[PDB]
Amino acid sequence: MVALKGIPKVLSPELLFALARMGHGDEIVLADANFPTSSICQCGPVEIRADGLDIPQLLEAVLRLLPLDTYVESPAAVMDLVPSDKEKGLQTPIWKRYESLLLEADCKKTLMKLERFEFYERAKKAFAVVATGEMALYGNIILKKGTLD
Amino acid sequence: MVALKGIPKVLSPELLFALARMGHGDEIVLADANFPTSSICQCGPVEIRADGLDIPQLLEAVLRLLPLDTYVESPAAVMDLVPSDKEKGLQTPIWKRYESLLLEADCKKTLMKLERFEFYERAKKAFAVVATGEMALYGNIILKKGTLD
Ligand SMILES: C[C@@H]1O[C@@H](O)[C@@H](O)[C@H](O)[C@@H]1O
Ligand SMILES: C[C@@H]1O[C@@H](O)[C@@H](O)[C@H](O)[C@@H]1O
Repeated sequence: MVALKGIPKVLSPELLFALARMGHGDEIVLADANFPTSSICQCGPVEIRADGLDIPQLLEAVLRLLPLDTYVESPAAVMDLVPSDKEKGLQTPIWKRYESLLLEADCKKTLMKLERFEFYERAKKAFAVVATGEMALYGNIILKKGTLD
Repeated sequence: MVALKGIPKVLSPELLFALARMGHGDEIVLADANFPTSSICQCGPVEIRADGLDIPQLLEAVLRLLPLDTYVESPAAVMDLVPSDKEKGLQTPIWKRYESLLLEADCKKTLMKLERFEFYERAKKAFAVVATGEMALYGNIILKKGTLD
Protein backbone atom coordinates (compact mmCIF):
# COMPACT_ATOMS: atom_id res chain seq x y z
CA MET A 1 0.00 0.00 0.00
CA VAL A 2 0.87 3.69 -0.47
CA ALA A 3 2.07 6.36 1.98
CA LEU A 4 1.08 9.77 0.61
CA LYS A 5 -0.71 12.71 2.25
CA GLY A 6 -4.46 12.61 1.70
CA ILE A 7 -4.45 9.23 -0.04
CA PRO A 8 -6.26 6.21 1.48
CA LYS A 9 -3.70 3.72 2.80
CA VAL A 10 -5.44 0.62 1.43
CA LEU A 11 -4.84 1.69 -2.16
CA SER A 12 -1.89 -0.05 -3.85
CA PRO A 13 0.34 1.98 -6.16
CA GLU A 14 -0.92 -0.04 -9.15
CA LEU A 15 -4.54 0.78 -8.32
CA LEU A 16 -3.72 4.46 -7.85
CA PHE A 17 -1.96 4.35 -11.24
CA ALA A 18 -5.05 2.81 -12.85
CA LEU A 19 -7.35 5.44 -11.34
CA ALA A 20 -5.02 8.19 -12.53
CA ARG A 21 -4.92 6.82 -16.09
CA MET A 22 -8.69 6.43 -16.42
CA GLY A 23 -10.50 9.13 -18.35
CA HIS A 24 -14.00 10.57 -18.38
CA GLY A 25 -16.50 7.77 -18.92
CA ASP A 26 -14.05 4.92 -18.25
CA GLU A 27 -15.15 2.19 -15.86
CA ILE A 28 -13.45 0.06 -13.23
CA VAL A 29 -14.69 -3.21 -11.76
CA LEU A 30 -14.26 -4.22 -8.12
CA ALA A 31 -14.63 -8.01 -8.39
CA ASP A 32 -15.56 -10.53 -5.70
CA ALA A 33 -13.69 -13.78 -5.07
CA ASN A 34 -15.92 -15.76 -7.44
CA PHE A 35 -15.71 -13.42 -10.44
CA PRO A 36 -14.05 -14.89 -13.57
CA THR A 37 -11.31 -12.25 -13.42
CA SER A 38 -8.75 -14.22 -15.43
CA SER A 39 -11.05 -14.79 -18.41
CA ILE A 40 -12.47 -11.28 -18.40
CA CYS A 41 -9.01 -9.72 -18.31
CA GLN A 42 -8.04 -11.77 -21.36
CA CYS A 43 -10.52 -9.63 -23.26
CA GLY A 44 -8.99 -6.25 -22.47
CA PRO A 45 -9.00 -4.82 -18.92
CA VAL A 46 -5.85 -4.71 -16.82
CA GLU A 47 -5.84 -7.08 -13.85
CA ILE A 48 -5.10 -5.56 -10.45
CA ARG A 49 -4.72 -7.78 -7.37
CA ALA A 50 -6.15 -6.90 -3.95
CA ASP A 51 -6.29 -10.40 -2.44
CA GLY A 52 -6.49 -9.42 1.21
CA LEU A 53 -9.22 -6.80 0.89
CA ASP A 54 -13.03 -6.87 1.06
CA ILE A 55 -14.95 -4.56 -1.28
CA PRO A 56 -16.57 -2.19 1.25
CA GLN A 57 -13.11 -1.04 2.45
CA LEU A 58 -11.82 -0.63 -1.08
CA LEU A 59 -14.97 1.03 -2.38
CA GLU A 60 -14.78 3.67 0.35
CA ALA A 61 -11.14 4.39 -0.49
CA VAL A 62 -11.78 4.59 -4.23
CA LEU A 63 -14.72 6.96 -3.80
CA ARG A 64 -12.48 9.38 -1.89
CA LEU A 65 -10.49 10.01 -5.09
CA LEU A 66 -12.73 8.99 -7.98
CA PRO A 67 -15.34 11.45 -9.24
CA LEU A 68 -18.45 9.64 -10.48
CA ASP A 69 -20.35 10.36 -13.70
CA THR A 70 -23.38 12.50 -12.86
CA TYR A 71 -24.94 12.39 -16.34
CA VAL A 72 -25.80 8.69 -16.46
CA GLU A 73 -28.88 7.36 -14.64
CA SER A 74 -26.49 5.70 -12.19
CA PRO A 75 -22.67 5.61 -12.11
CA ALA A 76 -22.60 2.31 -10.17
CA ALA A 77 -23.83 -1.15 -11.13
CA VAL A 78 -24.00 -4.62 -9.57
CA MET A 79 -24.88 -7.97 -11.13
CA ASP A 80 -28.51 -9.02 -10.68
CA LEU A 81 -29.28 -12.51 -9.33
CA VAL A 82 -29.50 -15.37 -11.80
CA PRO A 83 -32.99 -16.96 -12.10
CA SER A 84 -32.14 -19.90 -9.82
CA ASP A 85 -31.03 -17.55 -7.04
CA LYS A 86 -34.07 -15.30 -7.45
CA GLU A 87 -36.29 -18.37 -7.19
CA LYS A 88 -34.41 -19.48 -4.09
CA GLY A 89 -34.96 -16.01 -2.64
CA LEU A 90 -31.26 -15.30 -2.17
CA GLN A 91 -30.39 -12.26 -0.06
CA THR A 92 -27.58 -9.85 -0.99
CA PRO A 93 -27.14 -7.54 2.04
CA ILE A 94 -23.78 -6.23 0.85
CA TRP A 95 -25.68 -4.04 -1.64
CA LYS A 96 -27.08 -2.08 1.30
CA ARG A 97 -23.50 -1.23 2.28
CA TYR A 98 -22.75 -0.06 -1.27
CA GLU A 99 -25.78 2.27 -1.35
CA SER A 100 -24.63 3.66 2.01
CA LEU A 101 -21.04 4.23 0.90
CA LEU A 102 -22.23 5.93 -2.30
CA LEU A 103 -24.47 8.26 -0.31
CA GLU A 104 -21.58 9.27 1.91
CA ALA A 105 -19.73 10.15 -1.30
CA ASP A 106 -22.62 12.41 -2.34
CA CYS A 107 -24.11 9.95 -4.82
CA LYS A 108 -27.87 9.79 -4.22
CA LYS A 109 -28.60 7.42 -7.12
CA THR A 110 -29.50 3.79 -6.63
CA LEU A 111 -27.38 0.91 -7.90
CA MET A 112 -28.17 -0.29 -11.40
CA LYS A 113 -28.80 -4.05 -11.67
CA LEU A 114 -27.40 -5.72 -14.79
CA GLU A 115 -28.18 -9.21 -16.07
CA ARG A 116 -25.19 -11.53 -15.62
CA PHE A 117 -24.03 -11.63 -19.24
CA GLU A 118 -24.72 -7.92 -19.67
CA PHE A 119 -22.50 -7.31 -16.63
CA TYR A 120 -19.76 -9.47 -18.16
CA GLU A 121 -19.99 -7.43 -21.36
CA ARG A 122 -19.43 -4.18 -19.47
CA ALA A 123 -16.54 -5.68 -17.51
CA LYS A 124 -14.78 -6.56 -20.75
CA LYS A 125 -14.90 -2.89 -21.81
CA ALA A 126 -13.63 -1.74 -18.41
CA PHE A 127 -10.24 -0.10 -17.98
CA ALA A 128 -9.35 -2.48 -15.17
CA VAL A 129 -10.63 -5.27 -12.94
CA VAL A 130 -9.55 -5.40 -9.30
CA ALA A 131 -9.55 -8.95 -7.93
CA THR A 132 -10.48 -8.72 -4.24
CA GLY A 133 -10.98 -11.26 -1.48
CA GLU A 134 -14.66 -10.36 -1.09
CA MET A 135 -16.63 -13.52 -0.33
CA ALA A 136 -20.13 -12.01 -0.41
CA LEU A 137 -22.24 -13.39 -3.25
CA TYR A 138 -22.82 -10.82 -6.02
CA GLY A 139 -20.32 -8.42 -4.48
CA ASN A 140 -19.06 -7.23 -7.89
CA ILE A 141 -19.58 -3.55 -8.55
CA ILE A 142 -18.70 -1.35 -11.54
CA LEU A 143 -18.01 2.39 -11.24
CA LYS A 144 -17.99 5.00 -14.01
CA LYS A 145 -15.56 7.90 -13.74
CA GLY A 146 -16.87 11.40 -14.35
CA THR A 147 -15.24 14.84 -14.42
CA LEU A 148 -14.06 17.18 -11.66
CA ASP A 149 -15.11 20.66 -10.48
CA MET B 1 -2.55 15.14 -16.38
CA VAL B 2 -4.54 13.53 -13.57
CA ALA B 3 -8.21 14.10 -12.73
CA LEU B 4 -8.78 12.82 -9.18
CA LYS B 5 -10.22 14.50 -6.08
CA GLY B 6 -7.55 16.17 -3.97
CA ILE B 7 -4.69 15.41 -6.35
CA PRO B 8 -2.77 18.23 -8.13
CA LYS B 9 -3.71 18.12 -11.81
CA VAL B 10 -0.17 18.89 -13.02
CA LEU B 11 1.10 15.51 -11.82
CA SER B 12 1.19 12.86 -14.55
CA PRO B 13 -0.01 9.33 -13.83
CA GLU B 14 3.58 8.10 -14.15
CA LEU B 15 4.85 10.59 -11.57
CA LEU B 16 2.05 9.77 -9.14
CA PHE B 17 2.90 6.07 -9.58
CA ALA B 18 6.56 6.77 -8.80
CA LEU B 19 5.67 8.80 -5.69
CA ALA B 20 3.46 5.96 -4.49
CA ARG B 21 6.18 3.34 -5.09
CA MET B 22 8.90 5.22 -3.19
CA GLY B 23 9.60 4.13 0.38
CA HIS B 24 10.92 5.96 3.43
CA GLY B 25 14.34 7.34 2.58
CA ASP B 26 13.95 7.12 -1.19
CA GLU B 27 14.79 10.20 -3.22
CA ILE B 28 13.42 11.86 -6.33
CA VAL B 29 15.13 14.50 -8.44
CA LEU B 30 13.32 17.37 -10.13
CA ALA B 31 15.84 18.31 -12.83
CA ASP B 32 16.21 21.51 -14.82
CA ALA B 33 16.57 21.62 -18.61
CA ASN B 34 20.39 21.47 -18.49
CA PHE B 35 20.72 18.44 -16.20
CA PRO B 36 22.31 15.32 -17.76
CA THR B 37 19.16 13.27 -17.11
CA SER B 38 19.84 10.72 -19.88
CA SER B 39 23.26 9.71 -18.52
CA ILE B 40 22.14 9.77 -14.90
CA CYS B 41 19.15 7.55 -15.67
CA GLN B 42 21.43 5.06 -17.41
CA CYS B 43 22.79 4.47 -13.92
CA GLY B 44 19.56 3.37 -12.27
CA PRO B 45 16.78 5.94 -11.67
CA VAL B 46 13.60 5.85 -13.72
CA GLU B 47 13.16 8.72 -16.17
CA ILE B 48 9.90 10.69 -16.13
CA ARG B 49 9.29 13.48 -18.64
CA ALA B 50 7.63 16.76 -17.67
CA ASP B 51 9.18 18.96 -20.35
CA GLY B 52 6.37 21.50 -20.44
CA LEU B 53 6.57 22.39 -16.74
CA ASP B 54 8.85 24.53 -14.57
CA ILE B 55 10.04 23.27 -11.17
CA PRO B 56 8.27 25.69 -8.77
CA GLN B 57 4.89 24.54 -10.08
CA LEU B 58 5.84 20.83 -9.93
CA LEU B 59 7.55 21.15 -6.53
CA GLU B 60 4.42 22.63 -4.97
CA ALA B 61 2.28 19.83 -6.39
CA VAL B 62 4.68 17.15 -5.17
CA LEU B 63 4.92 18.67 -1.68
CA ARG B 64 1.15 18.39 -1.37
CA LEU B 65 1.41 14.57 -1.39
CA LEU B 66 4.97 13.65 -0.43
CA PRO B 67 5.91 13.64 3.26
CA LEU B 68 9.53 14.78 3.77
CA ASP B 69 12.06 12.82 5.85
CA THR B 70 12.34 14.19 9.40
CA TYR B 71 15.25 12.32 10.96
CA VAL B 72 17.75 13.75 8.49
CA GLU B 73 19.30 17.21 8.83
CA SER B 74 17.57 18.36 5.64
CA PRO B 75 15.28 16.42 3.24
CA ALA B 76 15.88 18.82 0.33
CA ALA B 77 19.09 19.60 -1.55
CA VAL B 78 20.23 21.73 -4.48
CA MET B 79 23.51 21.81 -6.41
CA ASP B 80 26.00 24.43 -5.25
CA LEU B 81 27.61 26.73 -7.84
CA VAL B 82 30.84 25.50 -9.40
CA PRO B 83 34.03 27.51 -8.66
CA SER B 84 33.66 29.26 -12.02
CA ASP B 85 30.15 30.57 -11.39
CA LYS B 86 30.76 31.54 -7.75
CA GLU B 87 33.65 33.57 -9.17
CA LYS B 88 31.24 35.51 -11.39
CA GLY B 89 29.01 36.10 -8.37
CA LEU B 90 26.19 34.36 -10.24
CA GLN B 91 22.80 34.72 -8.56
CA THR B 92 20.44 31.80 -7.96
CA PRO B 93 17.05 33.38 -7.01
CA ILE B 94 14.97 30.25 -7.66
CA TRP B 95 16.34 28.79 -4.41
CA LYS B 96 14.41 31.46 -2.51
CA ARG B 97 11.26 30.14 -4.16
CA TYR B 98 12.17 26.61 -3.05
CA GLU B 99 12.74 27.71 0.55
CA SER B 100 9.33 29.41 0.46
CA LEU B 101 7.47 26.42 -0.99
CA LEU B 102 9.13 24.17 1.58
CA LEU B 103 8.03 26.45 4.42
CA GLU B 104 4.44 26.38 3.19
CA ALA B 105 4.70 22.58 3.32
CA ASP B 106 5.77 23.00 6.95
CA CYS B 107 9.43 22.22 6.36
CA LYS B 108 11.50 24.74 8.32
CA LYS B 109 14.82 23.23 7.27
CA THR B 110 17.15 25.11 4.96
CA LEU B 111 18.29 23.72 1.60
CA MET B 112 21.37 21.51 1.69
CA LYS B 113 23.87 22.60 -0.98
CA LEU B 114 25.86 19.76 -2.54
CA GLU B 115 29.05 19.90 -4.60
CA ARG B 116 28.30 19.24 -8.28
CA PHE B 117 29.71 15.70 -8.37
CA GLU B 118 28.26 14.87 -4.93
CA PHE B 119 24.88 15.86 -6.35
CA TYR B 120 25.36 13.57 -9.34
CA GLU B 121 26.26 10.67 -7.05
CA ARG B 122 23.03 11.25 -5.11
CA ALA B 123 20.98 11.54 -8.30
CA LYS B 124 22.30 8.18 -9.52
CA LYS B 125 20.93 6.45 -6.42
CA ALA B 126 17.57 8.25 -6.68
CA PHE B 127 14.37 6.34 -7.37
CA ALA B 128 13.55 8.62 -10.29
CA VAL B 129 14.53 11.78 -12.16
CA VAL B 130 11.87 14.12 -13.49
CA ALA B 131 13.04 16.05 -16.56
CA THR B 132 11.37 19.45 -16.51
CA GLY B 133 11.61 22.47 -18.79
CA GLU B 134 13.04 24.66 -16.02
CA MET B 135 15.52 27.17 -17.46
CA ALA B 136 16.73 28.61 -14.17
CA LEU B 137 20.40 27.79 -13.56
CA TYR B 138 21.01 25.38 -10.68
CA GLY B 139 17.29 24.66 -10.49
CA ASN B 140 17.76 20.95 -9.74
CA ILE B 141 16.40 19.82 -6.40
CA ILE B 142 16.36 16.46 -4.62
CA LEU B 143 13.66 15.46 -2.15
CA LYS B 144 13.85 12.63 0.40
CA LYS B 145 10.57 10.88 1.19
CA GLY B 146 9.73 10.60 4.87
CA THR B 147 7.16 8.64 6.83
CA LEU B 148 3.43 9.29 7.17
CA ASP B 149 2.42 8.29 10.95
C1 LIG C 1 -23.49 -16.01 -10.15
C2 LIG C 1 -22.41 -14.94 -10.00
O1 LIG C 1 -21.19 -15.39 -10.68
C3 LIG C 1 -20.11 -14.41 -10.60
O2 LIG C 1 -20.48 -13.21 -11.28
C4 LIG C 1 -19.77 -14.10 -9.12
O3 LIG C 1 -18.74 -13.12 -9.04
C5 LIG C 1 -21.03 -13.62 -8.37
O4 LIG C 1 -20.71 -13.37 -6.99
C6 LIG C 1 -22.12 -14.71 -8.49
O5 LIG C 1 -21.68 -15.91 -7.85
C1 LIG D 1 26.62 23.56 -13.67
C2 LIG D 1 25.29 22.80 -13.57
O1 LIG D 1 25.23 21.80 -14.63
C3 LIG D 1 24.00 21.02 -14.60
O2 LIG D 1 23.94 20.24 -13.40
C4 LIG D 1 22.76 21.94 -14.71
O3 LIG D 1 21.55 21.17 -14.64
C5 LIG D 1 22.79 23.00 -13.60
O4 LIG D 1 21.66 23.88 -13.72
C6 LIG D 1 24.11 23.80 -13.70
O5 LIG D 1 24.16 24.51 -14.94
